[PDB]
Amino acid sequence: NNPEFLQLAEPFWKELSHLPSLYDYSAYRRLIDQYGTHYLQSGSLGGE
Amino acid sequence: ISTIQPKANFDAQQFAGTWLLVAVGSACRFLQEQGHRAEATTLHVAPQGTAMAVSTFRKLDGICWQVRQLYGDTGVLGRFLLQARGAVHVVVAETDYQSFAVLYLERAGQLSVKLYARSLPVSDSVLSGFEQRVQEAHLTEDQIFYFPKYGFCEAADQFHVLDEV
Amino acid sequence: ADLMQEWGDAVQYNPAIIKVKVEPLYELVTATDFAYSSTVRQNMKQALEEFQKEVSSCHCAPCQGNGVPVLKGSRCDCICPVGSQGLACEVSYRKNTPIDGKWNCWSNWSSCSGRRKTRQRQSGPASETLDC
Amino acid sequence: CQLSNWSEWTDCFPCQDKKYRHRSLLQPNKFGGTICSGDIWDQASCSSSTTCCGQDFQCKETGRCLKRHLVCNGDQDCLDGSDEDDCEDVRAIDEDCSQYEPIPGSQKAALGYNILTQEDAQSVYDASYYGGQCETVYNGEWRELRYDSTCERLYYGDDEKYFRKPYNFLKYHFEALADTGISSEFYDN
Amino acid sequence: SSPVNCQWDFYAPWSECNGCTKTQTRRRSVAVYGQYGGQPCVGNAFETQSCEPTRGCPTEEGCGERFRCFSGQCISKSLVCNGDSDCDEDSADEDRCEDSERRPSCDIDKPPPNIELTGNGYNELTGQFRNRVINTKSFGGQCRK
Amino acid sequence: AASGTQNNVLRGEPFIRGAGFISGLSYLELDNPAGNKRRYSAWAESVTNLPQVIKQKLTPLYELVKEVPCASVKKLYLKWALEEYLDEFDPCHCRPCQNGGLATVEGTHCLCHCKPYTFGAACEQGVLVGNQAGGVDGGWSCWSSWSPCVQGKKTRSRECNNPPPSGGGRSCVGETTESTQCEDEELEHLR
Amino acid sequence: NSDERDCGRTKAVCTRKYNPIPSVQLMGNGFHFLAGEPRGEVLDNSFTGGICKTVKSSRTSNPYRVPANLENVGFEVQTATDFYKDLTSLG
Amino acid sequence: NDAPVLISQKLSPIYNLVPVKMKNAHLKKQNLERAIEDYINEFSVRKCH
Amino acid sequence: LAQNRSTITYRSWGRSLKYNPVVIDFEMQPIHEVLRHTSLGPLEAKRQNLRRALDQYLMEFNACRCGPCVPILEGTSCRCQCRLGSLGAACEADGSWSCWSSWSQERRRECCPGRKVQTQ
Amino acid sequence: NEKKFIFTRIFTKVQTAHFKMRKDDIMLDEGMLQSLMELPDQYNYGMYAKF
Amino acid sequence: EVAHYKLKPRSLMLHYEFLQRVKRLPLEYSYGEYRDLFRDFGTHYITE
Amino acid sequence: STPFDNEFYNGLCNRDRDGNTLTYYRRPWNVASLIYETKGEKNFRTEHY
Amino acid sequence: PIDCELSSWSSWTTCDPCQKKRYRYAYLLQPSQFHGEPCNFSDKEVEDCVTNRPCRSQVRCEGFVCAQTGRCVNRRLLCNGDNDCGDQSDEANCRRIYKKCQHEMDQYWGIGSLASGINLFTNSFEGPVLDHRYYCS
Ligand SMILES: *[C@@H]1O[C@H](CO)[C@@H](O)[C@H](O)[C@H]1NC(C)=O
Repeated sequence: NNPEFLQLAEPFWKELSHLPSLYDYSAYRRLIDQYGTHYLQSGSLGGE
Repeated sequence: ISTIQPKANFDAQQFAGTWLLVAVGSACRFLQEQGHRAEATTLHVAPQGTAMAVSTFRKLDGICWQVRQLYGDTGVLGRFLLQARGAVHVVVAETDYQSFAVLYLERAGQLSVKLYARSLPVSDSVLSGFEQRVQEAHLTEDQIFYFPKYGFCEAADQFHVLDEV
Repeated sequence: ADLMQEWGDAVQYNPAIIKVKVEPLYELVTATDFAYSSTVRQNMKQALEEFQKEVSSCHCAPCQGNGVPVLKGSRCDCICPVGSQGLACEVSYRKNTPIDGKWNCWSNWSSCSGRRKTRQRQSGPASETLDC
Repeated sequence: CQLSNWSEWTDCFPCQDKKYRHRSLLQPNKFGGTICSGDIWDQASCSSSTTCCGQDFQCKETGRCLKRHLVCNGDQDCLDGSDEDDCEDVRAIDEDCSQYEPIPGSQKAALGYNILTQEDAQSVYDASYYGGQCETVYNGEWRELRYDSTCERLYYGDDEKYFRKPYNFLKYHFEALADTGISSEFYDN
Repeated sequence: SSPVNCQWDFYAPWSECNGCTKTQTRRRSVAVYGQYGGQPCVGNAFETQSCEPTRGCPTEEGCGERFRCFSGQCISKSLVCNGDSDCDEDSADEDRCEDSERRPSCDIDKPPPNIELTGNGYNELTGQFRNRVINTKSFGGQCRK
Repeated sequence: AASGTQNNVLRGEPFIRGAGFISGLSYLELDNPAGNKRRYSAWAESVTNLPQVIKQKLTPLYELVKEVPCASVKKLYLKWALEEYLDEFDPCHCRPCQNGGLATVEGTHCLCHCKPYTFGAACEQGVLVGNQAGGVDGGWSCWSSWSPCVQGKKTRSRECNNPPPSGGGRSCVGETTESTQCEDEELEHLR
Repeated sequence: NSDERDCGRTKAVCTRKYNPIPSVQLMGNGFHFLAGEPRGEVLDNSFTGGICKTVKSSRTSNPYRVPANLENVGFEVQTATDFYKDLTSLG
Repeated sequence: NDAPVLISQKLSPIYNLVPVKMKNAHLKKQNLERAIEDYINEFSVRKCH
Repeated sequence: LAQNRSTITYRSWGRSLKYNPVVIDFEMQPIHEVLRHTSLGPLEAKRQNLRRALDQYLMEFNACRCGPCVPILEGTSCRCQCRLGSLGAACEADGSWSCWSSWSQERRRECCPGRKVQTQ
Repeated sequence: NEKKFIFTRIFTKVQTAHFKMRKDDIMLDEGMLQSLMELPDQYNYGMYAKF
Repeated sequence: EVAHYKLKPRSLMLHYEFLQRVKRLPLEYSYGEYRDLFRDFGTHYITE
Repeated sequence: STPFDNEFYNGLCNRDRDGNTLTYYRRPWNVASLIYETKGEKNFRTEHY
Repeated sequence: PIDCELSSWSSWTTCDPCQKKRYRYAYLLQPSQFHGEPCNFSDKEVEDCVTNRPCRSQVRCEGFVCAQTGRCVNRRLLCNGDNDCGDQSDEANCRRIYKKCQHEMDQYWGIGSLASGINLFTNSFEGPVLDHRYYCS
């Protein structure tokens, strides 16, 4: 489930903390490149 | 360290042929954590002097393998030795020459039992006797593990073979 | 063969790298571990630029038989497809083999007058430009 | 075979305590000429010896410059043994490093090479010099076989799988590639 | 066909800097993308130069009544000496948990095989998975066999 | 005078995604189109022993910003950054690809992903094996300048573009315009 | 392990360790009627309430452990059928 | 592996193996050099018929 | 496995390569190039002296100075060990390179792949 | 007239490892170091050829 | 493709040999030592 | 046979850790190096007229 | 005909205060091929200087300074049964050891190659640049 205090990963939390307070697209661009755009909520794991 | 009386007048010639491992009762790491992945293990017995040439077929990831071992005699008829950290003492105490076979193995001060049969199914009386013996051997019933009754390897290849001898 | 599963589970122990996402070496040097971080990083970037200019692999003599030049230290060896032997691969058992065009070395940059590079295909790109 | 005359005797050396001279090889056995058993090198006894690193430490007989942090550390850096001598009250850690085996084949990598004869010369690099460094690389040849009949356990080459890298070696970079190329050209005329 | 080389316009106006590592964020937009195997591009997208810090840098988060780890992942103190991956990042603190009572992990050995792949990030425009985001290796003390 | 021409080319590209057993089904395609039953069962057992977490539902990643220093401000800035990331290299910028090809953006370069049994520079050659209906589908254009926040609404106005429906294919599915509420600096940075 | 943290002595509620019912967790999940995929876990199927209640399946001597949330468990496995055949000929 | 035998052999003169700084090392070395030079040319197939 | 022609020997061949790996190929640099990279510091004079000595050694013991047949010069004996014919002592167009001429600076050669001009 | 010639050359190389030697701060063997110390500063073809 | 690899984005431990060689690197621009570093350790490192 | 002593060694034992089996041998100080290159090949030829 | 030739020696640089040495170098102009004469000499030169300039050679460290490698390892990694401070400079003078896994989990298969430097311009592997040591989840 999504809504909870989900224990974030060490690199994810570290990169989220290293983001500047003021709006800076530079760091957020690299963060979105490294981590992506979405995370999985639910669904099966069927192969292909 | 324990020692019991082997089979009276054990004949390796009449014991030769193809054997099928059915149940093994012991307390090992691979038996308790990876016991659910056990497969059909068959045995091949061939006399060689006083010792016993031993070949083992078993499916590993589908591909069969040939484990060739030589049970060295300990100087006493019935008992055998096998060498690889540890010393293996093979002791055959209760068996006939047509239907079943019970083997005893010792390693690092730990006892273990192995039930062998010529073909499936196994008689209920043989299984009851095996259970009685493994209970008399200070082993619990939960430490008993049953093996599949099909999927035995016919023969391996030259590339897939072991050279313990 | 039928032992493809054995090769597959053996690669599980000793695999080979295919795709790589690279990162420059001066970014690996952190300030918390080495003093003078800014100057070291600037010198490392300049050295990387000079190295890329040096080992661009275009300065080697063009090979034959559709060969691919490879730079290694001071020696240059031509990798040739199956069917050609000898140095530079001028001998082959084939006629009028199609030779793939290769790009030459890009020219030096202009002094802030509008940076443009020239290169002749004697299929590599060219006409690169950078604002001053 | 034609050999030139012996050159003039060079100056004597205090430590070498020997003389030296040589000549040049003019013409070897081309087709059927008489060969020359004599060589182009020679030596001579001398008795004109006169006087025979500056770093932290130095071996007694060999001029190997060694730092003091490698003295009395449980590893012989000099062939004479001047680094682990008189180390009475000195703790020597095992490093869990001398138990593992070095890379097989460092001897050939430490030998010289002659392009004229394609043969191996004497040792160039010190294949047994570690300099207190302990680098381990995952071995690739520890994959032969391993079986256990008592527990019916078939596993992989986990026993003794580590290769210590002998300071003089940058990296071993374990890798594997096998390219079998067959070139067959059948012609019939 | 007609090959198309990339051509980007001038970068966007300057932004502010408040990360104690002042660097003017100057992003640009590539108005014309490459096509037909042409030149991808030549110049870098981002450009960081000197900047004047105006806003103060944000201080670290308050770690109230929480055992701090080597990274900074502050969790409840009840997880100390639980005999498992308590912090889920590193075993730095470990609470010197020598005498681990209360049957740590209740002899539960194996987790799901590759739940980290499901917990990993996801990208939609590329169809390729990303790094782990949700640390599912943790347990919170509540063993669920 | 008698002349005969023989030319037969058959190529297969199996995709078996069982880590080690994945290569077996791919290698077995040489001269054997039908998959082996035993090999298929082995691959199924392998896939049972190793999950395939792909094909699952997604959620906005920026929502996971819950307890960090300046959490809400960072979450809003990540919202804006994700919007800019999505609209900076959207496939709308790339020109339409031939034979219904799908275009993507890798950095600053367009790539026309070709349908199976097709190839070429822009998916133009190898139309021998289509096995589809055909035509030219519709593609959404790049979003225009955003609304100036007159009353909070949006002014995306996604309309048709240079790839119109010509070969009878279906038009671009989705809304033509969008409507939302301007954040007003996200309620002046949360009250 | 909060209740069993520092128990000096414990009373054996079950004489032998029995295996749990397979796929017992599927009957504890919630059901979202609107989504067509029932839901994630809501009820716990590992809790037993201390009472070591069991049931013996056919030719499955090893007993299964019935959770406390299951009041009645019955093994009445029985198959329950569609058949389609089409044939066309033209000459 | 139990008992191998020579296949390829690099050559080296014996007079070069004489120990240095001996009593008459240099003169004996040159003398053995002359001796081997005369030996390899003394009797062989070249001198026979 | 050399006389063998089947893939059955490939497993044992790979096993032997695991136990005893041979050196297939390797890059090389002159012996005087490693003296510069020593901890002793500057050795320019000795390095140049050894470089001149190696340049003279590669000429006094060159493969051409040996008797023409692959010519292999080892010590003071000239051999080819065969010409694959096994007809005579040397196991007798053919082609043969002439030796490097004296330093003039010019340097001539005659008969043919390779270079024929060198300058000191 | 009949002539048939075939060269079925099959070369197979299996790379067991790829090693790289260091370039700086190389510790030479004690024998080579002694030989280097036994070389005079004046040009001498004999000692250098021996080395 | 057998396994997916990803290096940590920041706060990584450097090798001791590379540590010593960087400590030996000069401050003034000298292309010789930097070229030796490129030849000994490459031009980049592995992130993914 | 050997014309010189090949058993004496100078100082610290120089390891020769190589070979088919797991066994450690010594290299005498008289020999510079002894590699364990286990090469093996063969040749064939046919002639007719 | 295309024998290797290096450019002239670069101008002398100022004596480095920290490294107490001056440096000069040359770069390749034409690569050798066809068994030509290579550039068989050092592409750089080093000389000793007498520099009088304060340098910040040493770097500070909050945690314990390792005795052999000189690493800034925190005390939380000491006396844990792991080899962190280098070869054996860690685990020194430890009363008890803990925090180690019981099953003795091994390292990732093939992780050694993924920790070494790579030359993207030549596709060749190089020495190790990252510390993939053990340092347990
Ligand atoms: C479901 O459980 C009940 C319990 O009494 C049993 O009678 C029935 O056979 C089971 N199966 C069904 C309803 O399909």
